[PDB]
Amino acid sequence: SMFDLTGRKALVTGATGGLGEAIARALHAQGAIVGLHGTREEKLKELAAELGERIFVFPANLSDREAVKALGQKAEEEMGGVDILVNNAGITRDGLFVRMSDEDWDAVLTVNLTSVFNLTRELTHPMMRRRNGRIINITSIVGVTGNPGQANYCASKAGLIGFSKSLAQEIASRNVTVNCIAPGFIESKQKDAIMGNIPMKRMGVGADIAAAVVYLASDEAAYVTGQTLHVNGGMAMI
Amino acid sequence: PGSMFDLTGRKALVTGATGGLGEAIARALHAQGAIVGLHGTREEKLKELAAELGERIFVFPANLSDREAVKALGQKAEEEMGGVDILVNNAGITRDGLFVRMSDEDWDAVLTVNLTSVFNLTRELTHPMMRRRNGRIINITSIVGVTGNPGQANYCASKAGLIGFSKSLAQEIASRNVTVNCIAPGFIESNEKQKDAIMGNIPMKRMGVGADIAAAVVYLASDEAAYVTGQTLHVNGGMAMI
Amino acid sequence: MFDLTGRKALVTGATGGLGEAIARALHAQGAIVGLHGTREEKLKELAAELGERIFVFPANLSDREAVKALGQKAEEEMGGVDILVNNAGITRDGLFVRMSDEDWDAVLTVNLTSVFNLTRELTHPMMRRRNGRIINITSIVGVTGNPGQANYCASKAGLIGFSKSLAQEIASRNVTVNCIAPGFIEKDAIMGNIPMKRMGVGADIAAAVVYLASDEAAYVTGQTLHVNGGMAMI
Amino acid sequence: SMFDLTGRKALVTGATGGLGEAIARALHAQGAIVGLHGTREEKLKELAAELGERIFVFPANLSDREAVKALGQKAEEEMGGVDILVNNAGITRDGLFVRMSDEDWDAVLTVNLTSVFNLTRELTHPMMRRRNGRIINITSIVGVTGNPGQANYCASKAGLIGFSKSLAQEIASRNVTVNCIAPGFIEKDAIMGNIPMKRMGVGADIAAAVVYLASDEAAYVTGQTLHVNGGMAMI
Repeated sequence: SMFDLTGRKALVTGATGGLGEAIARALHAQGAIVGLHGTREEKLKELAAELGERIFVFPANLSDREAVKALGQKAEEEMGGVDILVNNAGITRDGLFVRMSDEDWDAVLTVNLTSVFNLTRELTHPMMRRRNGRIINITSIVGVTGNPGQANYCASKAGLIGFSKSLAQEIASRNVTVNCIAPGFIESKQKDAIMGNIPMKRMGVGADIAAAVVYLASDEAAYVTGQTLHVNGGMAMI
Repeated sequence: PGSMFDLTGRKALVTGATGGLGEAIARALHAQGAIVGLHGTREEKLKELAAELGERIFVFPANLSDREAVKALGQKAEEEMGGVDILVNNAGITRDGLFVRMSDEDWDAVLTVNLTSVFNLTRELTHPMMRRRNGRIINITSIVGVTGNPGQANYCASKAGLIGFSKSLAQEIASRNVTVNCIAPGFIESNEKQKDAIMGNIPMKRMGVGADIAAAVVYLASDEAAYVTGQTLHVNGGMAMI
Repeated sequence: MFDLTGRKALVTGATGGLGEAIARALHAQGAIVGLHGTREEKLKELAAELGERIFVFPANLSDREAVKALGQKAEEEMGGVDILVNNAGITRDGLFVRMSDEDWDAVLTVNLTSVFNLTRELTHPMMRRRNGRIINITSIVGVTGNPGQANYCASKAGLIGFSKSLAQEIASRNVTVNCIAPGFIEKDAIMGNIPMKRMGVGADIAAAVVYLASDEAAYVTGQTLHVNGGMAMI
Repeated sequence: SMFDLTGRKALVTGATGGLGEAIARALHAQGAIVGLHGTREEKLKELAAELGERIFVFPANLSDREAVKALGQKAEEEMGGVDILVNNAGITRDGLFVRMSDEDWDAVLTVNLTSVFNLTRELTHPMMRRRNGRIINITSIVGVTGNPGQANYCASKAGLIGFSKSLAQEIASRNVTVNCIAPGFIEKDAIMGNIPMKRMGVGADIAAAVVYLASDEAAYVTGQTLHVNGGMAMI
C-alpha cells in the first residue's frame, strides 16, 4: 500500500498536545513505531495505552538542553534508530513586542528553535548512516505571514523553516529529507475574526496536520525536501 | 475505503495522461482505487494505457489547443464518469527560446494550452464539484513558475499564472469543499554538461520520477488533504525551497 | 541619488491613478516620460501640465499590432526607451463559475500578452544599450489570490513569472526586470486586513518605480516589491 | 527632493564592515544623522572622521545583552530619538550541521536574532511614540533559500524575517515600518554561475535599498523583504 510507514520509527515531540497526538495517531495508523515525547510521562503513558502496541514514551523538558540531547539519544537507542523525527513541540509567550521580556523571547526561541536544533542534531547523522530519514518540522502559518503579539513565536517558526532549508540542502544527497508543515488555525469575537480569513470557514483539526506528516514521512515523498506544506484552509496561499 | 489516502470510487480526470507525469499520476490514482479518465491526443496510446490498467478507466482524446474540444472534454468526462471528483491539469506544452526570439505564436500557444485550456477545463468541472460539495482540482505547474528560467518566458508566465489562478479559485470555492492546489515538479526524468549543471542545482543529486509527482497528486486528491487549498507543493529534490 | 535625468521612460496606463503618479515621480526625477493611455484628452492634460520632457503615445493595448506600434513609436520618438513601466491593466471581475471566455481572454490579453509584446519591442534596444528597466505593476492579488478575480490573479501571477524568466535572460545586459505589487490603492473589510489601516496612494507605487528604475537598483532583478501597508508579507 | 533623509537619525549596526559602511555612507549622503555602531572604536572613529558631520559613534559588543540594551538607550538618548534602525551586524559560524556545536548555533542565534530583538526593543517604543520609524533588517538570500553549512545562519536570517513581519503587523498603525533587505552575494565561480547578472553585489547596492526603505516614500512598505541579489533568487 501507498504511504505505508510499517516498521518506520518516528519520534514525535509534544505528542500529548492536540497536534502531536493526532500526528502520533496517523503515523501509528500507518504502521509506524512511534515514540511519544512530552513533559509528563503519566499523560504520555495514557496516550501510549490508547494507541496500543509500537509505542515508546520519552518525557523530556525541551527547555533543558541536556535533556534534549538525552532525549534524542534515548529515542535513538530504545527505538533502535529513529527514521522520522517530527519536531512538533513548541511554546508561545504571546504579547506585544514592546512589553516582551528577554525571558519571553529567550524561552520561545530556546524551545521552538534551539531545542529543535539539538534534537535534530542527535538524530541526523544516525539517519544519514542509515541512508534514510525524515525530519518534519511543525512551523506555523504565522512563521510566514507574521502575527502581531508573536514576534518571538514568528521569529522561531520562521527560523525553523530557514533551519530546515539549510539542513535539507546539506543532507539531501544522503536520503534524509527535511520539510516543514505550516498549520493554520487548528482546533485545540476572536474566532469569527480568524474564521473570516479562512476561505474554508472551519478550523483545522490535528488529523489535517497528521496526514501531511504521513505524506512527508512516506517513501513516496523522498523527492520532497526543504519545503513548507501549508495546511490552513486557504488562510494563506503560498 | 476509510484507509489513509484512499481514493476508492473517486473519479479523476488526468490531462496529458500518456506523458511521463500524466501516466504516473493516472497509475497512482488508479492504484488508490480511483476511476481514472485518461486524457491525451493520441487515442491509440490512450487505449493502450487503458488496457494495461484494465478496469475503472475512461479514454478521453482531446486537443487542448482547441478551446471547444477542451469544453467537450470536461462535459464528456463529467457525463461518462458520473461526475468528476478530481481534476488533474497536467498537460502542458513548451515553446522554449529566448524572449528576444519569441514569436507571438510561441507565446500564444503556451499561454493558451497551459493557462487558458486549464481555465476552460476547470470551468467545465468546478460547479459540478461544488454542487457535490466535494472536489479536488490539482494543477501541475513547474518549479520554473516560481523561480523563472531563461528560455521559458512564456512557460514561466503560464505556470506562474496557473498558480495565481489556483489561489483565486481556491478562495472562491473553498466553502464548497472543493480544493485547488498546484504541484511544482522540479526536474523529472522523462547531454552530460546539461544534466551535470541541472544536478548541481539539485541537493538530492538525482532527477525526479513521475511517481514523485503522482504521490503528491494522491495526497492532494485525498480526503486527508481537505484542509489544503491554494497551495503549491514543490517536489524538486530541494532544487528550490519555498 | 535615484536620479533619472535624461532617462527615457514609457509608462502605460499613464492617465489612471497609478500611471499618473508614476509618470509624475519619474518626471520629477529628471526623466523624459512617454505617457501612454487611451484617453487622448487626459494625456494632453497631464502633458500640458508636466510641460517639458513629455511624449504622448495613445494606444489600444487590446490591439496587438497597436501594442507593437506603441513600443516602436516610443523607441523611435523618445530616442531609446530606458525604462518601461508596464502599468496598464484591466479587470473583468466575477466569480469563476460565471466567468466567460471573453472575461478571461480580455484580462490575460491586456494584462499579460500586451505586456509580453510591448516588452519585446523594447527589450533588444535596452539590451543593445546594456541598460534598461522593465518595471511591471502586478498586484498583491497575484500573490495572495482574490475571489472574483481568477482571470486578474492569473494574469498578475503570470506577469511575475514572466518577469523572473525575462530577468534571468537579460540580467547580463544590465536590463533589470522587476514587479511592484500594490496592495489596495485609492470597504472597512479591506482595511481590516491592512496593518497600516490606510489605503496606498499612487505616490507609494511611484516611489517604488523610481527606486527600481534607478541606477542604484541595478543589482535588483526578477523581484516583486510589495507596497501594501503590510496587507501581505512575503 | 525624493528619498531625502535630512534630519533623520539612523543607527547602523556593524557600520565598519562592508555593508555597514556602505549603508552609513548612503544614509549620510541623504542627509541623515548617522550613529555608527561597531566593536572597535578606532575603526568607528576613522569612519566618523571621513564622514565628518552628523555622525555619532557607539561601540558595543552585540553578543553582550546588556551592551545591546545600553546601545539602544545611548543612541536614542544622544541622537535625540532614533528614526531609522538598520540591524546590519550579523556573524556566521559556518560548518556541517553534524559538526555544529551548541556554541556555533547559540552564538549565531544570539547575535543575529536575539541582539536584534533587544536593540529593536530599545528603539521601537520611542519610534511608536513619535508615530514615525524605520526598522530595516539585513537578512540574507540564504534566509530564504537555505544554504548548506549554515543551519545556524539561515535559521537566524529566516527568523529575522519572521520577527520583522510580526513586528511590522504590530506597529504599522504607528507608522513605524519594518522591512528586511536580503543581500545576495556581496563583494566562487559556483556562486557566480547562479547569479544572472554575473557580478557580486557591492555595499552600495544594499545601502540604496536601505535609503529607499528608510525614506518617507516607503512609508506604505512594511513586513517586506527586498531581495538585492543580481537575480540569484527571485521571489
